[PDB]
Amino acid sequence: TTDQMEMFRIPVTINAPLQQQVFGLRLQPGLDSVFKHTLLGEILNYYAHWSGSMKLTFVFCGSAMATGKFLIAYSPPGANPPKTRKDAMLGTHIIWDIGLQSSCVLCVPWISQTHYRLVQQDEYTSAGYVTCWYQTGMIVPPGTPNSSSIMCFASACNDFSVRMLRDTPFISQDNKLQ
Amino acid sequence: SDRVRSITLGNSTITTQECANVVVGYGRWPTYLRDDEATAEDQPTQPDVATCRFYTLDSIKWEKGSVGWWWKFPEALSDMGLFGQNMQYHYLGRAGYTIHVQCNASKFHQGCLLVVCVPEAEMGGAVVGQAFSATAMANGDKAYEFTSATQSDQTKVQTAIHNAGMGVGVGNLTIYPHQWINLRTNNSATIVMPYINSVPMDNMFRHYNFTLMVIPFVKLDYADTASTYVPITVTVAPMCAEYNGLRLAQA
Amino acid sequence: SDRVRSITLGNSTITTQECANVVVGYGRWPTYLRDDEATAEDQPTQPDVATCRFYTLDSIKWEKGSVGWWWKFPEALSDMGLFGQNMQYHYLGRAGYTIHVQCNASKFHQGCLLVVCVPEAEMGGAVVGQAFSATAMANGDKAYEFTSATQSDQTKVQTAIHNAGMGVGVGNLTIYPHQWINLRTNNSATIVMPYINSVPMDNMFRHYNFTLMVIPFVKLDYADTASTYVPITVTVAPMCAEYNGLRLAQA
Amino acid sequence: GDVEEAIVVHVADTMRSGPSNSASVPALTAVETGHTSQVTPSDTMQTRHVKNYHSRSESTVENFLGRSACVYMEEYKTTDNDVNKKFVAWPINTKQMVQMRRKLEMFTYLRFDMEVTFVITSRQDPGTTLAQDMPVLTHQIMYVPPGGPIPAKVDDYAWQTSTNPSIFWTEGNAPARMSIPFISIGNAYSNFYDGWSNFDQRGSYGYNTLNNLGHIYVRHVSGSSPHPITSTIRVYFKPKHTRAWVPRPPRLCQYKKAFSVDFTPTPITDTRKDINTVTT
Amino acid sequence: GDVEEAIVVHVADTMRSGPSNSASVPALTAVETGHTSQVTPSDTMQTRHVKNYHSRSESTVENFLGRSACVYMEEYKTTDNDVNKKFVAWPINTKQMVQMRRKLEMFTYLRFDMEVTFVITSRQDPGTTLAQDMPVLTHQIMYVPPGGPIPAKVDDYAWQTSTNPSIFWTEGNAPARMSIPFISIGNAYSNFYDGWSNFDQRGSYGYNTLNNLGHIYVRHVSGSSPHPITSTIRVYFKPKHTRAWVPRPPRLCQYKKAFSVDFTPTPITDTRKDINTVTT
Amino acid sequence: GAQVSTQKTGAHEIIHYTNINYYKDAASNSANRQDFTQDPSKFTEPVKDVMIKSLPALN
Amino acid sequence: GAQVSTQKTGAHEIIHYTNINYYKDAASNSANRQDFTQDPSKFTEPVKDVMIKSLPALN
Ligand SMILES: CN1CCN(Cc2ccc(NCc3cccc(F)c3)cc2)CC1
Ligand SMILES: CN1CCN(Cc2ccc(NCc3cccc(F)c3)cc2)CC1
Ligand SMILES: CCCCCCCCCCCCCC(=O)O
Ligand SMILES: CCCCCCCCCCCCCC(=O)O
Repeated sequence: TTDQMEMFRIPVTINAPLQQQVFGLRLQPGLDSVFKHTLLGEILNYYAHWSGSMKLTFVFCGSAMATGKFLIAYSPPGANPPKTRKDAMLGTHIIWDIGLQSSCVLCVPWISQTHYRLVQQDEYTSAGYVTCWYQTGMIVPPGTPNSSSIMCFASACNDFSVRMLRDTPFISQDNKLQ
Repeated sequence: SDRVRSITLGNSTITTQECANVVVGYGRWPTYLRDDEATAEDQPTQPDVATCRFYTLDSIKWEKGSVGWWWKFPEALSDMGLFGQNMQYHYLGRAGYTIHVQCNASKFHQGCLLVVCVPEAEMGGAVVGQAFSATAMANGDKAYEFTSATQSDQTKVQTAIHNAGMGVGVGNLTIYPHQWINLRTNNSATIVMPYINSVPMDNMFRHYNFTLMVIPFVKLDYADTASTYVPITVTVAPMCAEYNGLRLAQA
Repeated sequence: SDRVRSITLGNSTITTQECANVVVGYGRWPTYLRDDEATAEDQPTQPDVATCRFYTLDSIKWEKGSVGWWWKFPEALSDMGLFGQNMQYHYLGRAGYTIHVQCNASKFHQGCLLVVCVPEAEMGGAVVGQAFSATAMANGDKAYEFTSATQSDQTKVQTAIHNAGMGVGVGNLTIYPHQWINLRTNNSATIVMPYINSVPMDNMFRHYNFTLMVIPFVKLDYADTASTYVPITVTVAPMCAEYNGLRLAQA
Repeated sequence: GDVEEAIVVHVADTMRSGPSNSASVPALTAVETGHTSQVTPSDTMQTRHVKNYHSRSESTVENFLGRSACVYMEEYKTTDNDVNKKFVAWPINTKQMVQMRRKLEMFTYLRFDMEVTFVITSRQDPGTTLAQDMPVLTHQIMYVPPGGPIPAKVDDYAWQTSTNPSIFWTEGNAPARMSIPFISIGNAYSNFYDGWSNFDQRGSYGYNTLNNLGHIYVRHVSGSSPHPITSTIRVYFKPKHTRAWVPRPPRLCQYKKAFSVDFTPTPITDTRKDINTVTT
Repeated sequence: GDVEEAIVVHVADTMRSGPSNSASVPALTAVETGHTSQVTPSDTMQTRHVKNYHSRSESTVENFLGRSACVYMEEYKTTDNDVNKKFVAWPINTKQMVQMRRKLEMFTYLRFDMEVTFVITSRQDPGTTLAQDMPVLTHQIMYVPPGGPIPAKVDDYAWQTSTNPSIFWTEGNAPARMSIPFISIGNAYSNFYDGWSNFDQRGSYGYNTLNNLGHIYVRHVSGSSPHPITSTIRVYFKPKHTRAWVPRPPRLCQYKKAFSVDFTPTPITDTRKDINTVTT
Repeated sequence: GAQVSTQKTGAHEIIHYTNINYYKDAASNSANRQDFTQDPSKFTEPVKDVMIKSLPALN
Repeated sequence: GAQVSTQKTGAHEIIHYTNINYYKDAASNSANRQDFTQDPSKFTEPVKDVMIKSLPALN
C-alpha cells in the first residue's frame, strides 16, 4: 500500500467468479494487526483478559444504482479455516442485501469454553475466523464506475468487559524527553 | 414499509430489502407430527438448531439464452451439514422447508422468472419406452438445465421446456405454490412448503418429496453495460425436522 | 434378588444376571448444564436418543500373561455412530457416560480385575525429556497394553504397570471410582461418570476427559479345560450429551 | 449510633430467542446518522438464557488512573566542584514520562487530587580511596509555588522554608508520602490547549502556556562526605477522586518533545501478505 | 449493636456392646461393589462406652495447605559485565519446588486466594579490596501480566511501571507481603491437563499449556557499588480460602522435569526377609 | 465516624470493612473506587430523534 | 464491624476474640480456618442402592 488511506477500503468488482472471497481475517481483537490500533484494540491492550460479544458493521459506498448480495460468516475455532463459501456458510452467517439501508451488522456471539480470553491470544484461547463471500455478485447499469469499496466498523456489545490491568507495549522511549 | 423482510433460523439469518411477501404452502405452516397420526413406535430424534438452518446451494449464471433449471429435494441437501448425516443414518425422515431464491439486477435490466415448487414431479424419459438411471435428474446440489429443442439422448429425461418434462402446459404451473421475480419491483422469492405426502414419514433417499423449478418467461435483456450475466442463488432451510429408525449409515 | 440389573438407553438395552450394584461417580448423576453456569450464548443442540445409547468397543483376549489395558475417552468413541459426527461438526461438547465391562467365566476359573475411571490421566514419556505424538496413547477404539518391564522405546509412553504411567502406586488407584470383577461372584462392572472438568464445556478432540483402565491384580488361572482365553468386552453410553459451536466438520 | 452502614452492577444478561420471520430488520441500519447500532446477538440468531455475573469494576476511570507511576528522576551529589550539580530543580509537569503521558492524554480535561511519593537511594561513587565512615544521610524536599524565591546554591538562605512546605527524610525508613488537593486556577486541568499566549495570536503555543504549577528542589541537609556520594530521587504520582471529560483517541506516533505535540508520520498498522491471508 | 457475635465437632463416640448371637453378619461384606465397609469395633467385640473429645480440626484442607512454602530463589548482582546477570526474570509456576509441588498435586482442581511474601538478603562478593562504604540498598519487584512489555536491561524504560503493580523495599525492614485474588480464566486452577494445544492433537502437551500467569522481575533500584554485591530473593506462597476437588493418589516417583510428568519406574515399597518376618 | 460497607467479592459463592478518617482535609481520604455507575448513551446515541432498533433507520 | 467469635480451646477443662477488616477486598481477609464440616460419603458410599451394614452385601 503506497497510499496509507487505501488500508481502509475493501475493493469490489463487477465481474467475478460465481463464488469468490472478498476478505478474511482472524478474530484476535488485541493481537491481530487489523484490530491492533483500532479504538477497541487500544483499550484492550491496557488489559490482559476480555470477554463478551463484538459487532462488525459493514457499509457499502458504491453508486446508488449498484446492487448486490454478500455472505458474511463467522467460523468458531477449528483445525482449518474455511476455503470456500460451501464450507463458510456452515457456521454463523448473515446474508446482506444492499438497498436503501446501506449498513448491515454482524454480531459475533461469545462462544468459548472459558469465561475469559487472553489478550495475548494463543492456540489454547483461539477465537475463530471471519470471512466474506459473493452471494450473487455486483451488477451496475451503463455509465457507472466498474469498482466500488466497502468499509468495516468494530465495536463492543453491552456485555463486554475487561480485567487485569497492565502496561501497553505500543509506546516506548529510549531517553528522557526534553 | 412492507418491502423489508428478515428470517432467522438456527444460527443463520437472511435479510432482504426489496421483496414481496411470503407464500406459505397451501396455507399450512410446518409442524411436528402428532401423537394420533404417528405409526412408528420408538422415540424420534429432533435435532433442532443443528439441522434447521439455511444452506446456500451453488450459484448459476443467467444468460440471454438460458431456458431454465430444476432441483430435486431432499437429494439436493443429501450431502449438506448434519442434515445429510441424519439422512444417512436414519430410515425415516420428515421436515418442511423454506426456500429463498435471490436475483438482483440494476433498474436498466428486464426479465421475469417463475419460481415454483412441484410436489411429486414425476418425469418421463427422452425416448418413450427406455429408462434412465438416477443420475439424469439428481446428482447432488448441481442444477439440471432444460432445453429449448426436443431431447434426443435416450439416457436422460425429456427436457422440452414448454412441456416441463411432465407432459403438461408450462403456463399452467401457476396452480402450485409459486412466486415471480420481476426485475422491475422484486429481487427475491420466499416459499414455505409443509411436509406433503401420503404417509406420515418416508425414506429421504428413495423418494423425492418435491421439485424446485426456475423458468425464465421473459428472457433477460440489457444494453451496453459491463455486466455480462446475472447470478442466481438458492438458499434452503429445513423446518421442524425429525428422524427415526437408526440403522447403520450408508443410505 | 439384587443380583439382576437392567439398563435401557435409547434403542438399546443391557441385561446382566450376576452383578454387583452400580457405582455413581462421586455421588452425582449426569445432568444438563444450568442457565446460571453456562457461558456460550447461542442455543445448544441436544441430540437425545440419537446419541445417548450403548456402543460396543472391540473385544480383547485375557491370557495368563496379560498385564492390563487402557482406553482414552471420548477419543475412543470419536468415530462411532452419530456421536462421532456431532463431535466432528461442533466446537464444544459436554456429556456424562455409563461404562459397562463384561467378563464371564465358569466356576472353575479364578482371577480378579480392577475397573477404574481416572480423570485427567496425564502420562509421561518413556524417555524423560523426549516427547510423543498423539498416537502412543490414543488411536481410536483400539486398546493399548501395559508392560511388565520398563519401557525403552522413546516414541511411546512409559508402560510400567506398577506405576500405571502416572508415577503413582498402582495399588492406590482405589481412590477413583472403581469396581472389581471377581470371577467367584461377579461378571460385570458398571460405573456412571458425571462430566468432570474445570470449565462448563470443552473441545472433545483436544482434551481427554478421563481414562479407563483394566488391570489384572490376580492373574487368570485354570486347569485342563478346552477354553484357552477369556474375552473382555467394554460398552459405553453417553448421557445428557449436548453440543455447541457449529463450524465446518473435520475436527 | 456510632456506626453508619453506608454499605453491584453486572453486565446485561442474554435472553432466550426463537425462530423469527417478520418485517422488522434489526440487523439493517445506517451509520450515516452517526449512531452506533445497539443490536445484540439475540436479534440475529437463536440464543439460550444466560445469566452474566461479570462486572466492569476494573474499567472505571478511578481504577484505570489509580496507579502510582514514575514521572521524573534526577541525580545530585553530596559534594562536587560544580555548584549546580549538588541539588535538583524540576519544573513540575506530567509530560516527561511516556507511559503516564499517554495514559493521561486519553482525556481532554481532568480534575483530581494527587498523592505524591518519593523514593530516594544513594550509592558511593567509584574512586581509589573508598575507606570511610559516614553516618546516615538526610534529605530535604522543598516545593516552591510560582513566583517564590529560588535557591541558587546548596547552602542558600531560601532553604529556611517559613511558608513553603517541605519534607525532611532520613535514609532507611519508609518512602515519604503526601497529598495535594486540586490546585488549578481553572475548573479542570487541560492536557491540550489549542491557542496562543498573546492576544494577537503570537508567542508560546500549546499546553506549555498553562503550566504554572511551580518547582521542586532537593538537597542533602548537611551531608558532605570526604568522598563523593551520589543520590537519586524518583517521583511518583497517583491521581485520586478522578473525573474526566471529552475522551480522545490514543496517540499513535512516538513522543519526541516534552512540551510539544511534534511527531513523525507513522503507518496506520502492520501489513500482511494479502487480504485473504489468515494463517500465521 | 456494633458487635456481631458470629461465634465443635468431635469424632464419633463408642457405644457399649454385649454378647450377640444372631443371623446378622456385619463383618462379612463384598468389596466388589466398590463400597468401603462402615463397620466399627463395636460390631465385632464387646466394648465399653467411651466419649471421644478428639477433633479433626488440623486435617482440613484449609489448614493442610495454609502454610507458606518456598517456590523459587535466584541471585542477581548489583554490578557486573553481563547485562542478563544483574536482574531476574521468572515465569510464575508452582512446579519448581518438590515439597510444595507434591502437596498441591494431591488434588486435581484448586481455587484459592494467594498470599505472597518476599525474603531478600545481600552479601559482599569475595575479592582483594573489600574496604568500602555503601548506604542501605533498595529493591524493586515488578509483576508483568502476560503480553506486557518485558525489560531487557537493569535501566530499561519498562521499570517506570504505570499500570503494572510493583513493590519498593529497603533492607533492614520486615519482609514484603501482598495478596492476590483468584486470577484464573477458568473456574479453577488445574494441576493436571490431559490434552494438547492444537485442535489436531499436536503441539504442547500437558499442564504447560495452561500456564499463563505472567512474569516477575527484580532489580536493584539504583545501587551500583564500586565492588560487586550479590543479592538473593526467595518467594513464598500461602493459599487462602482454599477449595479442592477430585483427590488423587500421592506421587511415588521422584520428580525430574519442571514442566512434565516424566519419571523413572520405582519399586512399590521396600522388602523384608519373608512374609512371616516381624522382628526388627 | 465508623463507616461500614461491603467489600468486593464473588458471585453466588462477613464481607464488611470499617473505615475511619483521621485528617481534616477531604483530599487525604482514600480512593473512592467503589462506584460502578455508567451510561454510554452520550457517545453511542447522540442523535436528536430517538431511533428504534427494530424499525428501519431511515424512512 | 466488630466480629466476636470463640477461639479454639480444650475439652471439659473468656475464650473470645475480636476481628475487624481494614481493606476493601475480600482477598485481604485472614484465613477462615474455623470450618470443620465434612462428609466422607461421596468417596466411601458411591453406590446407587443403599447398603445396610447388618444385612448381607449380596442377596
Ligand atoms: C498543562 N496542564 C498541566 C497539568 N497537567 C496535569 C497535572 C499533572 C501533575 C500535577 N501535579 C500537581 C502537584 C501535586 C503535588 C505537588 C506538586 F508540586 C504539584 C498537576 C496537574 C495537565 C497539563
Ligand atoms: C497450570 N496451573 C497453573 C497454576 N498452578 C497453581 C497456581 C500456582 C501459583 C499461582 N500464583 C498466582 C499468582 C499470585 C500472586 C502473584 C502472581 F504473580 C501470581 C497460581 C496458580 C496450577 C497449575
Ligand atoms: C484522630 C482520630 C483517632 C481515632 C482513633 C481510633 C478510633 C477510636 C474511637 C473508636 C471509634 C469510634 C469513632 C466514632 O465515634 O466515629
Ligand atoms: C480502616 C478501619 C480502621 C479501624 C480502626 C479501629 C476500630 C475503631 C472503631 C472501633 C471499632 C468499631 C468498628 C465498628 O463499628 O464495626
